[PDB]
Amino acid sequence: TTPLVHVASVEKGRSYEDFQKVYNAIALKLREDDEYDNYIGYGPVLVRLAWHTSGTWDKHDNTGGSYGGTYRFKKEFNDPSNAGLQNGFKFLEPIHKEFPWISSGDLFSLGGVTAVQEMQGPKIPWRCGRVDTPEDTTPDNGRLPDADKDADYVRTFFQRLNMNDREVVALMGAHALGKTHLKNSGYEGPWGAANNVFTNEFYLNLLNEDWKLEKNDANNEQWDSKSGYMMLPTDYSLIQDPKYLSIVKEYANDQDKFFKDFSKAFEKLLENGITFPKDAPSPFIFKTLEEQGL
Amino acid sequence: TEFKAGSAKKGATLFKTRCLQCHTVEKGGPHKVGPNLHGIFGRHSGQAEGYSYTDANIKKNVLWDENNMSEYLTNPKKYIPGTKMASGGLKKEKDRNDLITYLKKACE
Ligand code: HEM
Ligand code: ZNH
Repeated sequence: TTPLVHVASVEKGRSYEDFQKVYNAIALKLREDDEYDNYIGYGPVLVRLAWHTSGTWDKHDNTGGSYGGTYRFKKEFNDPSNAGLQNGFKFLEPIHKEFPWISSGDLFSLGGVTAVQEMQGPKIPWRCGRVDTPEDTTPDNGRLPDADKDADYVRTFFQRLNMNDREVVALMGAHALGKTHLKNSGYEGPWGAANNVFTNEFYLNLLNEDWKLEKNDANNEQWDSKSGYMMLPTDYSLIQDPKYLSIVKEYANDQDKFFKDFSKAFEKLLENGITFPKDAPSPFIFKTLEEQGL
Repeated sequence: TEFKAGSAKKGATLFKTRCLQCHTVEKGGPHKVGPNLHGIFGRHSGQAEGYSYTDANIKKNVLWDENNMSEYLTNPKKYIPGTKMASGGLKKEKDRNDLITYLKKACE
């Protein structure tokens, strides 16, 4: 039969100008609802949302991915690995009711792109076309990664997402944003100090800090520094592996190379398992709130 | 003044949540990712001893008064371009006034 084909169909008579408007409504609510999670904002939970809805992809049979926008169905919504993301959805539904034409996948992925760009990150080309699929196409839980693992896991996990060494290290740099919540995943604390501004802090802190392995209040083991930060076992594994270590080092020296590689990778992650016809529009590069005078 | 004056109690939450991951609570207090803010008002930009500021922060050489202070907190990278102060900014006037009021009292 060969895998299922997911063709990208542009929403009836919509263009760049329409999506720039969806972006702005999100980016403004990102600026307005700045009280959330001890003033980190909703920026990180949005990039974690875009990653989890796309992280369900399986290259072998084309199941999962951002296309279907299946995160709205109870099964994937209540995934133990999607804990805390309900807050990302509550942030986006008032914006979905303001733009009912946009598909679910398009919105969650656009939420991630808007958040990175707004948190002074690289310009991420985004494409429209994802179309809502039914409840029977919703992926079964546990396709997402486990944090309590090593480098050998990470390398073989991402192979399913069609990502190479350089892509996963780049994609992991998004951990410079936010924190781990004990009530959500069993791990507590941030990876850095600049929780809502997209930098290469993740790599710097990984090699420049004093990491001691301790246990938290959820009884799980994590690497903590004297500075008050943390790293997951999968994070720390990036400096344990010799191949991943020489890329972590490269991004710690050059932020512009990191910004160049994340945008390639993050776009790829959100576009994984979507076929674009040749008549489809070239990827959109959205203007930030700062670029329009706000 | 043009900046009101309000909260020392409410800016204490705004400081502990949005700044304390660097910003210290005492004189002699350590520089971290950023400097100790004691004696900040009435002193120029880039003058705290024992810290390595970016050329851009010492270069900007402006006396930190309550007014040019709130223009910096709104957008740190637009006021001082090249600053390593990784902060998005306080987009609300209440948030800025409440914090400057706490910073006037705490950084005496
Ligand atoms: C919303 C509250 C904030 C206020 C009142 C504020 C205010 C200030 C001021 C006035 C300075 C300049 C000091 C000088 O030049 O002598 C400064 C520097 C600094 N603060 Fe903040 N800031 C805020 C939040 C944060 C956050 C989120 C971080 C944590 C990453 C932080 C990190 C720093 C750093 C890294 C510098 C040093 C910049 C450099 O050396 O170029 N601050 N802050
Ligand atoms: C291997 C692999 C991996 C892993 C295991 C992880 C894991 C993890 C965890 C556990 C957490 C926490 C949760 C809570 O809330 O508590 C997170 C978060 C997270 N994450 Zn990530 N990651 C990852 C990847 C990732 C990627 C790829 C990205 C992107 C691009 C991310 C982004 C993220 C963010 C941003 C966050 C934050 C969120 C918040 O803040 O809320 N991430 N993280």
